[PDB]
Amino acid sequence: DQAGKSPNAVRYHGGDEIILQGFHWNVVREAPNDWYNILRQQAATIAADGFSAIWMPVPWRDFSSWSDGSKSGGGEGYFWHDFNKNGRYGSDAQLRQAASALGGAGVKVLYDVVPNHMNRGYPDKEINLPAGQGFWRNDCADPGNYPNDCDDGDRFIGGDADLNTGHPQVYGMFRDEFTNLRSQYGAGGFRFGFVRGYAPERVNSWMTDSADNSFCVGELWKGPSEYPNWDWRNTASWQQIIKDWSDRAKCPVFDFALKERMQNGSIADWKHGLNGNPDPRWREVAVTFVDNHDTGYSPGQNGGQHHWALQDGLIRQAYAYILTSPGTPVVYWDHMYDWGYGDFIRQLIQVRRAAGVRADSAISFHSGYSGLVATVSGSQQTLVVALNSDLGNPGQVASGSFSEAVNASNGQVRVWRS
Ligand SMILES: OC[C@H]1O[C@H](O[C@H]2[C@H](O)[C@@H](O)[C@@H](O[C@H]3[C@H](O)[C@@H](O)[C@@H](O[C@H]4[C@H](O)[C@@H](O)[C@@H](O)O[C@@H]4CO)O[C@@H]3CO)O[C@@H]2CO)[C@H](O)[C@@H](O)[C@@H]1O
Ligand SMILES: [Ca+2]
Ligand SMILES: [Ca+2]
Repeated sequence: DQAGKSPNAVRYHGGDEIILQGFHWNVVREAPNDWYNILRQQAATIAADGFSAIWMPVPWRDFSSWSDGSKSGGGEGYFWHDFNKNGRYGSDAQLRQAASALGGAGVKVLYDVVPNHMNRGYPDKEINLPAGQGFWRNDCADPGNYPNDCDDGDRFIGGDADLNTGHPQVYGMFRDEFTNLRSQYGAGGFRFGFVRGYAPERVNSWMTDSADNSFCVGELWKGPSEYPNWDWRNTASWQQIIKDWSDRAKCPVFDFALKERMQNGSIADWKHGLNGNPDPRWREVAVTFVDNHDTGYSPGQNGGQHHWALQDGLIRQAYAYILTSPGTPVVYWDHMYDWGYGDFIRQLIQVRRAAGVRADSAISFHSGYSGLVATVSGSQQTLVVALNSDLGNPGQVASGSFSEAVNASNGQVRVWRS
Protein backbone atom coordinates (compact mmCIF):
# COMPACT_ATOMS: atom_id res chain seq x y z
CA ASP A 1 0.00 0.00 0.00
CA GLN A 2 1.19 3.39 -1.29
CA ALA A 3 0.20 6.15 1.18
CA GLY A 4 0.50 9.78 0.02
CA LYS A 5 -1.61 12.70 -1.15
CA SER A 6 -1.95 13.58 -4.85
CA PRO A 7 0.09 16.34 -6.51
CA ASN A 8 -2.81 18.67 -5.68
CA ALA A 9 -2.79 17.38 -2.09
CA VAL A 10 -6.04 15.41 -2.52
CA ARG A 11 -6.20 12.54 0.06
CA TYR A 12 -6.35 9.52 -2.28
CA HIS A 13 -4.00 7.49 -0.13
CA GLY A 14 -1.49 6.47 -2.80
CA GLY A 15 -4.20 6.15 -5.52
CA ASP A 16 -4.07 2.39 -5.12
CA GLU A 17 -7.17 1.57 -3.05
CA ILE A 18 -9.84 -0.97 -3.97
CA ILE A 19 -12.87 -0.44 -1.70
CA LEU A 20 -15.79 -2.60 -0.66
CA GLN A 21 -19.03 -0.89 0.39
CA GLY A 22 -19.49 -3.04 3.53
CA PHE A 23 -23.29 -2.98 3.85
CA HIS A 24 -26.62 -2.76 2.02
CA TRP A 25 -29.75 -0.69 2.84
CA ASN A 26 -31.65 -3.47 4.62
CA VAL A 27 -28.85 -4.88 6.88
CA VAL A 28 -30.50 -3.56 10.13
CA ARG A 29 -33.71 -5.41 9.18
CA GLU A 30 -32.08 -8.56 7.67
CA ALA A 31 -29.47 -9.20 10.42
CA PRO A 32 -30.55 -7.03 13.35
CA ASN A 33 -27.74 -6.35 15.79
CA ASP A 34 -25.57 -8.90 14.02
CA TRP A 35 -23.74 -7.01 11.27
CA TYR A 36 -20.41 -6.46 13.03
CA ASN A 37 -20.29 -10.16 14.03
CA ILE A 38 -20.82 -11.01 10.34
CA LEU A 39 -18.08 -8.62 9.17
CA ARG A 40 -15.73 -9.86 11.90
CA GLN A 41 -16.39 -13.34 10.56
CA GLN A 42 -15.84 -12.25 6.92
CA ALA A 43 -12.61 -10.21 7.45
CA ALA A 44 -10.22 -12.84 6.11
CA THR A 45 -12.46 -13.34 3.04
CA ILE A 46 -12.75 -9.64 2.35
CA ALA A 47 -8.95 -9.38 2.57
CA ALA A 48 -8.50 -12.50 0.46
CA ASP A 49 -10.86 -11.06 -2.24
CA GLY A 50 -8.36 -8.25 -2.73
CA PHE A 51 -10.01 -5.24 -0.99
CA SER A 52 -7.64 -2.70 0.54
CA ALA A 53 -10.44 -0.88 2.33
CA ILE A 54 -13.99 -1.28 3.57
CA TRP A 55 -16.71 1.38 3.87
CA MET A 56 -18.51 0.75 7.17
CA PRO A 57 -22.01 1.98 7.94
CA VAL A 58 -22.48 5.03 10.22
CA PRO A 59 -21.32 3.89 13.67
CA TRP A 60 -23.52 6.43 15.57
CA ARG A 61 -26.76 4.91 16.91
CA ASP A 62 -29.97 5.45 14.97
CA PHE A 63 -33.33 4.42 16.36
CA SER A 64 -35.32 6.54 13.90
CA SER A 65 -38.44 5.34 12.12
CA TRP A 66 -40.53 6.51 9.16
CA SER A 67 -43.42 5.23 7.10
CA ASP A 68 -44.47 6.48 3.70
CA GLY A 69 -47.37 4.17 3.05
CA SER A 70 -45.70 1.24 1.33
CA LYS A 71 -42.14 2.28 2.06
CA SER A 72 -40.72 2.44 5.60
CA GLY A 73 -37.15 2.71 6.99
CA GLY A 74 -35.06 3.89 9.92
CA GLY A 75 -32.10 2.75 11.97
CA GLU A 76 -29.71 2.67 9.05
CA GLY A 77 -27.37 5.38 10.49
CA TYR A 78 -28.34 8.53 8.57
CA PHE A 79 -30.72 9.85 11.21
CA TRP A 80 -28.47 9.30 14.27
CA HIS A 81 -29.23 10.91 17.67
CA ASP A 82 -25.91 10.14 19.25
CA PHE A 83 -22.29 9.10 19.01
CA ASN A 84 -23.06 6.04 21.18
CA LYS A 85 -21.96 2.94 19.22
CA ASN A 86 -24.70 0.59 20.47
CA GLY A 87 -27.07 0.80 17.51
CA ARG A 88 -28.74 -1.54 15.08
CA TYR A 89 -25.59 -3.01 13.51
CA GLY A 90 -24.14 -4.36 16.77
CA SER A 91 -22.71 -3.17 20.07
CA ASP A 92 -19.74 -0.98 20.83
CA ALA A 93 -17.73 -4.06 21.78
CA GLN A 94 -18.65 -5.88 18.52
CA LEU A 95 -17.69 -2.82 16.42
CA ARG A 96 -14.25 -2.77 18.08
CA GLN A 97 -13.87 -6.53 17.43
CA ALA A 98 -14.90 -6.12 13.73
CA ALA A 99 -12.63 -3.09 13.14
CA SER A 100 -9.80 -4.95 14.80
CA ALA A 101 -10.28 -8.06 12.67
CA LEU A 102 -10.52 -6.05 9.43
CA GLY A 103 -7.51 -3.93 10.29
CA GLY A 104 -5.67 -7.10 11.36
CA ALA A 105 -6.33 -8.63 7.90
CA GLY A 106 -4.94 -5.43 6.38
CA VAL A 107 -8.26 -3.90 5.27
CA LYS A 108 -8.46 -0.18 6.22
CA VAL A 109 -11.75 0.76 7.92
CA LEU A 110 -13.45 3.88 6.56
CA TYR A 111 -16.41 5.15 8.59
CA ASP A 112 -19.54 6.69 7.06
CA VAL A 113 -20.07 10.09 8.79
CA VAL A 114 -23.08 12.39 8.54
CA PRO A 115 -22.29 15.89 9.83
CA ASN A 116 -25.27 17.63 8.19
CA HIS A 117 -28.07 16.75 10.60
CA MET A 118 -29.08 14.62 13.59
CA ASN A 119 -32.30 13.12 15.06
CA ARG A 120 -33.17 16.34 16.90
CA GLY A 121 -36.45 15.08 18.41
CA TYR A 122 -34.92 11.88 19.81
CA PRO A 123 -36.11 11.73 23.41
CA ASP A 124 -33.19 9.92 25.03
CA LYS A 125 -29.86 10.96 23.50
CA GLU A 126 -26.51 12.03 24.91
CA ILE A 127 -26.31 15.08 22.65
CA ASN A 128 -28.70 17.95 23.45
CA LEU A 129 -28.15 21.27 21.63
CA PRO A 130 -30.76 23.83 22.62
CA ALA A 131 -32.28 26.30 20.26
CA GLY A 132 -31.44 29.99 20.33
CA GLN A 133 -27.64 29.56 20.36
CA GLY A 134 -26.96 29.25 16.61
CA PHE A 135 -26.33 25.51 16.89
CA TRP A 136 -29.10 24.81 14.37
CA ARG A 137 -29.83 25.92 10.81
CA ASN A 138 -33.38 26.93 11.83
CA ASP A 139 -31.90 29.19 14.53
CA CYS A 140 -31.76 31.71 11.61
CA ALA A 141 -34.22 32.70 8.89
CA ASP A 142 -34.45 29.89 6.31
CA PRO A 143 -35.90 31.14 3.01
CA GLY A 144 -35.47 27.83 1.17
CA ASN A 145 -32.91 25.20 0.24
CA TYR A 146 -29.75 27.30 0.00
CA PRO A 147 -27.29 28.38 2.67
CA ASN A 148 -28.58 30.74 5.41
CA ASP A 149 -26.72 32.37 8.34
CA CYS A 150 -26.74 29.20 10.47
CA ASP A 151 -25.87 26.76 7.71
CA ASP A 152 -23.51 27.30 4.81
CA GLY A 153 -24.86 24.44 2.58
CA ASP A 154 -28.21 22.91 1.62
CA ARG A 155 -30.67 21.47 4.08
CA PHE A 156 -32.04 17.98 4.53
CA ILE A 157 -35.69 18.04 3.54
CA GLY A 158 -37.30 20.54 5.90
CA GLY A 159 -33.91 21.67 7.28
CA ASP A 160 -35.31 21.36 10.79
CA ALA A 161 -32.68 18.79 11.78
CA ASP A 162 -29.76 20.65 10.13
CA LEU A 163 -26.87 21.59 12.37
CA ASN A 164 -24.73 24.73 12.10
CA THR A 165 -21.59 22.65 11.29
CA GLY A 166 -19.61 25.91 11.23
CA HIS A 167 -20.56 26.78 14.84
CA PRO A 168 -17.34 26.44 16.85
CA GLN A 169 -19.00 24.03 19.27
CA VAL A 170 -20.50 21.88 16.50
CA TYR A 171 -17.28 21.83 14.49
CA GLY A 172 -15.41 20.81 17.61
CA MET A 173 -17.82 18.07 18.56
CA PHE A 174 -17.48 16.38 15.17
CA ARG A 175 -13.74 16.99 15.17
CA ASP A 176 -13.27 15.17 18.50
CA GLU A 177 -15.46 12.21 17.39
CA PHE A 178 -13.40 11.81 14.21
CA THR A 179 -10.33 11.72 16.40
CA ASN A 180 -12.12 9.19 18.57
CA LEU A 181 -12.98 6.99 15.59
CA ARG A 182 -9.31 7.08 14.64
CA SER A 183 -7.87 6.29 18.08
CA GLN A 184 -10.43 3.86 19.47
CA TYR A 185 -12.14 2.30 16.47
CA GLY A 186 -9.25 1.81 14.04
CA ALA A 187 -10.52 4.37 11.51
CA GLY A 188 -8.36 4.60 8.39
CA GLY A 189 -10.43 7.32 6.68
CA PHE A 190 -13.95 8.60 6.23
CA ARG A 191 -16.84 8.72 3.79
CA PHE A 192 -18.53 12.19 4.09
CA GLY A 193 -22.18 12.08 3.19
CA PHE A 194 -24.49 14.79 1.90
CA VAL A 195 -21.56 17.03 1.26
CA ARG A 196 -23.93 19.54 -0.42
CA GLY A 197 -25.12 20.29 3.10
CA TYR A 198 -22.10 22.20 4.46
CA ALA A 199 -18.92 23.77 3.04
CA PRO A 200 -16.19 21.78 1.28
CA GLU A 201 -13.45 23.68 3.12
CA ARG A 202 -14.89 22.38 6.40
CA VAL A 203 -14.25 18.76 5.32
CA ASN A 204 -10.64 19.74 4.62
CA SER A 205 -10.38 21.27 8.14
CA TRP A 206 -11.79 18.19 9.76
CA MET A 207 -9.41 16.00 7.74
CA THR A 208 -6.52 18.34 8.69
CA ASP A 209 -7.32 18.23 12.43
CA SER A 210 -8.16 14.54 12.83
CA ALA A 211 -6.73 12.36 10.04
CA ASP A 212 -4.63 14.30 7.57
CA ASN A 213 -2.85 11.44 5.86
CA SER A 214 -5.99 9.24 5.77
CA PHE A 215 -8.30 8.49 2.82
CA CYS A 216 -11.60 10.43 2.48
CA VAL A 217 -14.37 10.41 -0.13
CA GLY A 218 -17.31 12.88 -0.23
CA GLU A 219 -20.76 12.14 -1.59
CA LEU A 220 -21.86 15.04 -3.78
CA TRP A 221 -25.07 14.04 -5.55
CA LYS A 222 -26.37 17.25 -7.06
CA GLY A 223 -27.08 17.89 -10.68
CA PRO A 224 -26.51 21.11 -12.58
CA SER A 225 -30.25 21.75 -12.74
CA GLU A 226 -30.22 21.96 -8.96
CA TYR A 227 -28.00 25.06 -8.83
CA PRO A 228 -29.45 28.58 -9.14
CA ASN A 229 -29.69 29.81 -12.76
CA TRP A 230 -27.08 32.45 -12.05
CA ASP A 231 -24.53 29.89 -10.69
CA TRP A 232 -21.80 28.70 -13.10
CA ARG A 233 -22.75 25.19 -11.98
CA ASN A 234 -26.22 25.48 -13.47
CA THR A 235 -24.49 25.12 -16.82
CA ALA A 236 -21.43 23.05 -15.84
CA SER A 237 -20.94 19.33 -16.50
CA TRP A 238 -21.38 16.78 -13.70
CA GLN A 239 -17.57 16.38 -13.83
CA GLN A 240 -16.95 20.06 -13.20
CA ILE A 241 -19.29 20.19 -10.23
CA ILE A 242 -17.72 17.21 -8.43
CA LYS A 243 -14.19 18.24 -9.43
CA ASP A 244 -14.76 21.65 -7.82
CA TRP A 245 -15.88 20.06 -4.55
CA SER A 246 -12.79 17.81 -4.59
CA ASP A 247 -10.58 20.87 -5.09
CA ARG A 248 -11.95 22.56 -1.96
CA ALA A 249 -12.30 19.61 0.42
CA LYS A 250 -9.03 18.09 -0.68
CA CYS A 251 -10.75 14.69 -0.86
CA PRO A 252 -11.53 12.25 -3.67
CA VAL A 253 -15.21 12.42 -4.76
CA PHE A 254 -17.78 9.76 -5.77
CA ASP A 255 -18.03 9.80 -9.55
CA PHE A 256 -21.72 10.74 -10.08
CA ALA A 257 -20.72 11.92 -13.58
CA LEU A 258 -19.86 8.31 -14.47
CA LYS A 259 -23.03 7.07 -12.65
CA GLU A 260 -25.14 9.58 -14.67
CA ARG A 261 -23.71 8.35 -18.02
CA MET A 262 -24.24 4.68 -17.04
CA GLN A 263 -27.90 5.50 -16.34
CA ASN A 264 -28.69 7.98 -19.14
CA GLY A 265 -26.06 7.37 -21.84
CA SER A 266 -24.97 4.43 -23.95
CA ILE A 267 -21.87 2.42 -22.99
CA ALA A 268 -19.68 4.41 -25.39
CA ASP A 269 -20.69 7.38 -23.29
CA TRP A 270 -19.06 6.01 -20.15
CA LYS A 271 -15.91 7.86 -21.30
CA HIS A 272 -17.58 10.99 -19.96
CA GLY A 273 -17.27 10.13 -16.28
CA LEU A 274 -14.58 11.93 -14.20
CA ASN A 275 -12.36 8.83 -14.23
CA GLY A 276 -12.10 9.12 -18.04
CA ASN A 277 -10.74 12.70 -17.98
CA PRO A 278 -7.49 13.10 -19.92
CA ASP A 279 -6.05 15.39 -17.20
CA PRO A 280 -4.59 13.13 -14.53
CA ARG A 281 -5.52 15.74 -11.91
CA TRP A 282 -9.14 15.21 -12.81
CA ARG A 283 -9.34 11.41 -13.08
CA GLU A 284 -7.28 10.55 -9.98
CA VAL A 285 -9.87 12.05 -7.60
CA ALA A 286 -12.79 10.01 -8.90
CA VAL A 287 -14.13 7.15 -6.70
CA THR A 288 -16.06 5.00 -9.19
CA PHE A 289 -19.03 2.72 -8.38
CA VAL A 290 -21.84 0.74 -10.07
CA ASP A 291 -24.52 1.14 -7.38
CA ASN A 292 -24.75 1.89 -3.63
CA HIS A 293 -27.35 1.53 -0.86
CA ASP A 294 -29.17 4.58 -2.31
CA THR A 295 -29.09 3.95 -6.04
CA GLY A 296 -29.23 0.14 -6.09
CA TYR A 297 -31.44 -2.63 -4.88
CA SER A 298 -30.75 -4.42 -1.57
CA PRO A 299 -31.94 -7.91 -0.50
CA GLY A 300 -35.09 -7.72 1.64
CA GLN A 301 -37.70 -5.07 2.29
CA ASN A 302 -39.02 -3.21 -0.75
CA GLY A 303 -35.95 -4.30 -2.77
CA GLY A 304 -34.24 -1.54 -0.76
CA GLN A 305 -34.24 2.04 -2.10
CA HIS A 306 -33.27 1.57 -5.71
CA HIS A 307 -33.38 5.26 -6.60
CA TRP A 308 -31.14 4.91 -9.70
CA ALA A 309 -30.20 1.29 -10.22
CA LEU A 310 -28.18 -0.21 -13.05
CA GLN A 311 -30.22 -2.83 -14.96
CA ASP A 312 -28.88 -6.39 -14.70
CA GLY A 313 -27.89 -6.37 -18.34
CA LEU A 314 -25.00 -3.90 -17.70
CA ILE A 315 -23.72 -5.16 -14.30
CA ARG A 316 -20.76 -7.21 -15.55
CA GLN A 317 -19.88 -4.50 -18.14
CA ALA A 318 -19.99 -1.83 -15.40
CA TYR A 319 -17.72 -3.74 -13.02
CA ALA A 320 -15.30 -4.60 -15.84
CA TYR A 321 -15.11 -0.88 -16.64
CA ILE A 322 -14.49 0.48 -13.10
CA LEU A 323 -12.11 -2.35 -12.16
CA THR A 324 -9.87 -1.87 -15.19
CA SER A 325 -9.93 1.98 -15.31
CA PRO A 326 -8.47 5.03 -13.57
CA GLY A 327 -10.10 6.51 -10.41
CA THR A 328 -10.52 4.40 -7.20
CA PRO A 329 -13.23 1.70 -7.53
CA VAL A 330 -15.90 0.68 -5.05
CA VAL A 331 -17.73 -2.67 -5.08
CA TYR A 332 -21.24 -2.83 -3.57
CA TRP A 333 -21.74 -5.53 -0.93
CA ASP A 334 -24.63 -7.23 -2.74
CA HIS A 335 -23.14 -7.68 -6.17
CA MET A 336 -20.13 -9.22 -4.43
CA TYR A 337 -21.63 -11.36 -1.64
CA ASP A 338 -25.37 -11.68 -2.33
CA TRP A 339 -25.96 -11.79 -6.05
CA GLY A 340 -23.20 -14.06 -7.27
CA TYR A 341 -21.00 -11.59 -9.13
CA GLY A 342 -18.24 -12.47 -6.63
CA ASP A 343 -16.07 -14.78 -8.75
CA PHE A 344 -16.25 -12.38 -11.70
CA ILE A 345 -15.24 -9.35 -9.50
CA ARG A 346 -12.43 -11.40 -7.86
CA GLN A 347 -10.91 -12.03 -11.33
CA LEU A 348 -11.13 -8.31 -12.31
CA ILE A 349 -9.52 -7.32 -8.97
CA GLN A 350 -6.60 -9.67 -9.84
CA VAL A 351 -6.31 -8.26 -13.38
CA ARG A 352 -6.22 -4.65 -12.02
CA ARG A 353 -3.46 -5.50 -9.53
CA ALA A 354 -1.35 -7.50 -11.95
CA ALA A 355 -1.49 -4.73 -14.59
CA GLY A 356 -0.69 -2.05 -11.96
CA VAL A 357 -3.70 0.14 -12.83
CA ARG A 358 -4.13 3.03 -10.35
CA ALA A 359 -5.99 6.26 -9.79
CA ASP A 360 -3.99 8.14 -12.41
CA SER A 361 -3.21 5.48 -15.04
CA ALA A 362 -3.86 6.80 -18.58
CA ILE A 363 -6.94 5.71 -20.52
CA SER A 364 -7.48 6.08 -24.28
CA PHE A 365 -10.85 5.40 -25.97
CA HIS A 366 -11.08 3.92 -29.51
CA SER A 367 -13.92 4.99 -31.76
CA GLY A 368 -13.89 2.71 -34.82
CA TYR A 369 -15.90 -0.04 -33.02
CA SER A 370 -19.22 -0.47 -31.34
CA GLY A 371 -19.47 -0.49 -27.54
CA LEU A 372 -16.63 0.87 -25.41
CA VAL A 373 -13.07 0.12 -26.49
CA ALA A 374 -10.30 1.41 -24.24
CA THR A 375 -6.55 1.15 -23.80
CA VAL A 376 -5.44 1.39 -20.15
CA SER A 377 -1.76 1.96 -19.43
CA GLY A 378 -1.11 0.20 -16.12
CA SER A 379 2.30 0.63 -14.45
CA GLN A 380 2.91 -3.09 -15.04
CA GLN A 381 0.86 -3.97 -18.14
CA THR A 382 -1.27 -2.44 -20.83
CA LEU A 383 -4.95 -3.58 -20.94
CA VAL A 384 -7.32 -3.49 -23.94
CA VAL A 385 -10.96 -3.53 -22.60
CA ALA A 386 -13.86 -4.26 -25.11
CA LEU A 387 -17.44 -3.98 -23.79
CA ASN A 388 -20.51 -4.80 -25.93
CA SER A 389 -18.19 -4.46 -28.85
CA ASP A 390 -17.67 -5.71 -32.34
CA LEU A 391 -13.84 -5.51 -31.84
CA GLY A 392 -12.17 -8.70 -33.08
CA ASN A 393 -8.74 -8.80 -31.32
CA PRO A 394 -6.55 -6.38 -29.35
CA GLY A 395 -4.05 -5.85 -32.19
CA GLN A 396 -6.61 -3.90 -34.19
CA VAL A 397 -6.48 -1.10 -31.61
CA ALA A 398 -3.21 -1.46 -29.69
CA SER A 399 0.45 -2.07 -30.51
CA GLY A 400 2.11 -5.00 -28.70
CA SER A 401 1.33 -8.63 -27.95
CA PHE A 402 -1.73 -9.45 -25.84
CA SER A 403 -3.14 -12.45 -23.99
CA GLU A 404 -6.76 -12.93 -22.93
CA ALA A 405 -7.31 -12.06 -19.28
CA VAL A 406 -11.13 -12.04 -19.14
CA ASN A 407 -13.80 -13.34 -21.49
CA ALA A 408 -17.29 -13.24 -19.94
CA SER A 409 -20.92 -12.58 -20.58
CA ASN A 410 -20.91 -14.19 -24.02
CA GLY A 411 -18.05 -12.04 -25.27
CA GLN A 412 -19.63 -8.84 -24.06
CA VAL A 413 -16.85 -8.44 -21.53
CA ARG A 414 -13.35 -9.02 -23.04
CA VAL A 415 -10.06 -7.97 -21.41
CA TRP A 416 -6.54 -8.54 -22.78
CA ARG A 417 -3.20 -7.71 -21.23
CA SER A 418 0.17 -7.21 -22.91
O1 LIG B 1 -36.36 16.11 10.72
C1 LIG B 1 -35.76 16.10 9.43
C2 LIG B 1 -36.75 15.52 8.47
O2 LIG B 1 -37.18 14.30 9.10
C3 LIG B 1 -38.05 13.49 8.34
O3 LIG B 1 -37.27 13.00 7.27
C4 LIG B 1 -37.18 11.61 7.06
C5 LIG B 1 -37.35 11.38 5.56
O4 LIG B 1 -38.65 11.67 5.06
C6 LIG B 1 -37.15 9.90 5.29
O5 LIG B 1 -37.29 9.71 3.89
C7 LIG B 1 -35.85 9.44 5.81
O6 LIG B 1 -34.69 9.85 5.10
C8 LIG B 1 -33.65 8.98 4.83
C9 LIG B 1 -33.45 8.89 3.33
O7 LIG B 1 -34.60 8.50 2.62
C10 LIG B 1 -32.39 7.82 3.04
O8 LIG B 1 -32.20 7.80 1.63
C11 LIG B 1 -31.16 8.06 3.83
O9 LIG B 1 -30.42 9.10 3.29
C12 LIG B 1 -29.07 9.34 3.41
C13 LIG B 1 -28.37 8.51 2.31
O10 LIG B 1 -28.64 7.11 2.44
C14 LIG B 1 -26.87 8.69 2.45
O11 LIG B 1 -26.19 8.02 1.43
C15 LIG B 1 -26.42 10.05 2.84
O12 LIG B 1 -25.28 10.50 2.26
O13 LIG B 1 -27.38 11.04 3.10
C16 LIG B 1 -28.77 10.83 3.18
C17 LIG B 1 -29.33 11.81 4.18
O14 LIG B 1 -28.77 11.50 5.48
O15 LIG B 1 -31.44 8.29 5.21
C18 LIG B 1 -32.35 9.32 5.55
C19 LIG B 1 -32.46 9.35 7.05
O16 LIG B 1 -32.86 8.09 7.59
O17 LIG B 1 -35.75 9.72 7.22
C20 LIG B 1 -35.83 11.11 7.57
C21 LIG B 1 -35.64 11.16 9.06
O18 LIG B 1 -36.39 10.07 9.64
C22 LIG B 1 -39.27 14.31 7.95
O19 LIG B 1 -40.05 13.52 7.06
C23 LIG B 1 -38.90 15.62 7.28
O20 LIG B 1 -40.03 16.33 6.88
C24 LIG B 1 -37.96 16.40 8.20
O21 LIG B 1 -37.49 17.54 7.54
CA1 LIG C 1 -3.09 3.44 -0.41
CA1 LIG D 1 -26.92 21.80 5.95
